[PDB]
Amino acid sequence: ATKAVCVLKGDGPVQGIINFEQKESNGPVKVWGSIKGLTEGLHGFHVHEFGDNTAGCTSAGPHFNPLSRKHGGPKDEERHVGDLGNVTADKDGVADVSIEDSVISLSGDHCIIGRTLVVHEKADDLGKGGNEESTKTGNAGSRLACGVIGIAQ
Amino acid sequence: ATKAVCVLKGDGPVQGIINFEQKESNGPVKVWGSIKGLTEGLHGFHVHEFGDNTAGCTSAGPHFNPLSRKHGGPKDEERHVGDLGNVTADKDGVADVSIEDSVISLSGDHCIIGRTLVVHEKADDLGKGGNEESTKTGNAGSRLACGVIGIAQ
Ligand SMILES: [Cu+2]
Ligand SMILES: [Cu+2]
Ligand code: NA
Ligand code: NA
Ligand SMILES: [Zn+2]
Ligand SMILES: [Zn+2]
Repeated sequence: ATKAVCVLKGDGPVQGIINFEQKESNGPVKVWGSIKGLTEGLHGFHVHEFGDNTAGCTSAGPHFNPLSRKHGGPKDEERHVGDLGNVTADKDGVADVSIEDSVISLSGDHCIIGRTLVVHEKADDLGKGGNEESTKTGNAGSRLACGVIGIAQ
Repeated sequence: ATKAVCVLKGDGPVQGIINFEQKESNGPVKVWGSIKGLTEGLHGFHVHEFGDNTAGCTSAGPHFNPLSRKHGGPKDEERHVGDLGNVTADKDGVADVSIEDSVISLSGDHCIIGRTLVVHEKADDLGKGGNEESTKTGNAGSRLACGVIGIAQ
């Protein structure tokens, strides 16, 4: 399989390690790991365009969107490539992440390697919020932690 | 063109921002930026195989070496793809990095996106140190700071 990894860090207590695996060319990508330091409940979770952390997570730019689509949820046909929905933190502030996605890839034009994974302050409304930002950012708010997605062994 | 960036961090603080630019896929990569917190003199400087910072810079693995060649300096034919030689810190501990390299790339199979840039404790002996480690690591010693190479705007 092709593999990737990301260490999430930010200005506050949110930190984690997320793994990626793609067993087959153009096959599903498994995304799994843990993030701690979160408020209980849903937090938006996306791949952003740039693997630039020079001024922290803001430097990563907008969601990764090579097809020029509107923001959506991962189950939607209308979504950005980087739209991975929400992760859910428990009462202790820990999110056990376990996602399978076939829109992201670890090779080719939808490759996420060298881009930034971000976990947000608020839940992502998946493009269903009824204001104009919903179909751009999902109203997920501030960026709590992020890291560049790297090739793994 | 075509751009990448890397934020180097380690204890000291040893820290820096390194930029990469490649005008065309058949052209060289310019590598430039600044690193502070270093001891005066030469420090080894390489791209390592994995963009994995899970346990700090050790997790990046060996030098990026897809052709399975011996370690060398950047001018040599027999070198690892990731072998960028040394950077030089002044009396204030600052290295102004300015490299052009024709063996690394920002696309294709020598692509360094998603890999780790590392600056070392010791100078790299460029494979001419006369012990067996010389033609593996250049005897550059510990890893002072590193970061994953990300796609830049
Ligand atoms: Cu996001
Ligand atoms: Cu090195
Ligand atoms: Na969802
Ligand atoms: Na040299
Ligand atoms: Zn989006
Ligand atoms: Zn080497």
